[PDB]
Amino acid sequence: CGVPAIQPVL
Amino acid sequence: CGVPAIQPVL
Amino acid sequence: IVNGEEAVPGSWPWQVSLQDKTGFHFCGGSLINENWVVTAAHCGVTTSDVVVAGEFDQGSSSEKIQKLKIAKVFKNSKYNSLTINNDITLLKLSTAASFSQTVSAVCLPSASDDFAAGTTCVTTGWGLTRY
Amino acid sequence: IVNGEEAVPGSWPWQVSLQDKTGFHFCGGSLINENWVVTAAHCGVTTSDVVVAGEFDQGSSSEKIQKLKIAKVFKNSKYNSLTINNDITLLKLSTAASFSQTVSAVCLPSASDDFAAGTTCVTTGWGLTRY
Amino acid sequence: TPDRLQQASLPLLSNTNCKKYWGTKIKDAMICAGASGVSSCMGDSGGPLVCKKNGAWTLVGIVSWGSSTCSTSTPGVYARVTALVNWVQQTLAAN
Amino acid sequence: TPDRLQQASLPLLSNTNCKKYWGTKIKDAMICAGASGVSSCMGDSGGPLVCKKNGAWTLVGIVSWGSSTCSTSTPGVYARVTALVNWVQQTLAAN
Repeated sequence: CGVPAIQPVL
Repeated sequence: CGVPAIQPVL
Repeated sequence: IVNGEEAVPGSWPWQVSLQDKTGFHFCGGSLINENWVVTAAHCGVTTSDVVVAGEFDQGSSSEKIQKLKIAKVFKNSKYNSLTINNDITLLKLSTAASFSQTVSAVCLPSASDDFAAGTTCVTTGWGLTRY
Repeated sequence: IVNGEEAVPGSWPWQVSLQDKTGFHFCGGSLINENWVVTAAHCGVTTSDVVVAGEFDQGSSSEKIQKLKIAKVFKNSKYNSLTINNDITLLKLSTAASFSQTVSAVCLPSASDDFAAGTTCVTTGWGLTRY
Repeated sequence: TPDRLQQASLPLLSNTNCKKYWGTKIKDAMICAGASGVSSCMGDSGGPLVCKKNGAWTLVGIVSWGSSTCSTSTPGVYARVTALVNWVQQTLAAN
Repeated sequence: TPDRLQQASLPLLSNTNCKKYWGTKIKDAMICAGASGVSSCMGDSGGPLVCKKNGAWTLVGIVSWGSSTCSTSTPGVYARVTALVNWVQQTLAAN
């Protein structure tokens, strides 16, 4: 859980 | 419908 | 209801109470017949909820209440949760209500029926009396 | 979200959209696994509602979205509709979500886990951007 | 919340006049009543707004939203049943 | 509502400090965040409030209620997940 394949860009 | 057996007392 | 008065017991036979399984009163409803209850879509009624008919004093154990099961929830699909517009939900009961002296139906108006501003109507319920 | 920014597509894989049968987006949710979705109890989700996963642009027809059916609605029975306290509802999907690169689960914290005031977190969704 | 059922009389208002309090929150499927010294409050939602017509009570409004305080000087907002009854009649006939 | 997904960062606040805006509306199972130039708004309800901890994102809040205007200077109110997770873990294990 919590580790998306496409890293969020903040 | 709409004619209750126990008349509401307002 | 803020500033209301206690009703005559059984005088609003169509008035029902929506309770969750904890027995907590969270919304009101109206019986339109023995198998259908009208409430607010925003009440968020689920089939684990129960409809209580013929009740007056919610802290009374000697009242002959009818606890009815909910078979299905029909939220009007025009209901807008952003604006709370079209805030109507129907509930299909699993178990027909037993119409008595204290359990009856309200009439539905005509799409055409006219309720003039200034007319005095009545609202009922078990909502807060003070805030 | 007022003052937000457009997300990177697929960067919030747990984010879902609750739509009614009209196809209208009325609430957001989060996937906790392939069979369970967490939302707000006040959203009033019914089994006629649908959960859309892996979506970014709601006005796009070429996205490979997953529309999932709702089997059952579990509203926490401590939910208080008067105060909106305990505003959590779980949804059991009829059809398992297919975890992909754009469809995943968020982690749940520990009842004991500590989130200090001042910490910077992130919220997402398809809520209004202006009022 | 009170344990015995409560009642109150309250006048109906026009949407126009209602917009003076609420504005654009008022929709065509909404009907205001109140601002008369009483008000529906939390827990009253989903309940009845009835009007006696031709001798019987008829549902004209469903308790919706209003003042966050239940102020008795602001009008309550109820679902306008007249605009939703074609849906109820269709829902009952199907199921 | 926007058609593409939006995001925003926002700080968490203590319930105490939160009560300065909201008061008693704030309950033990509520958590505030925001008042930082952004705000959740209508349609965001039920969605995520996540915080990166030990490298992964974890759900700390569920979009609940707030400002009727979505004012970016008032804190949003989210369901505090830490106080509700024992219920989710019980619900999943039963069903």
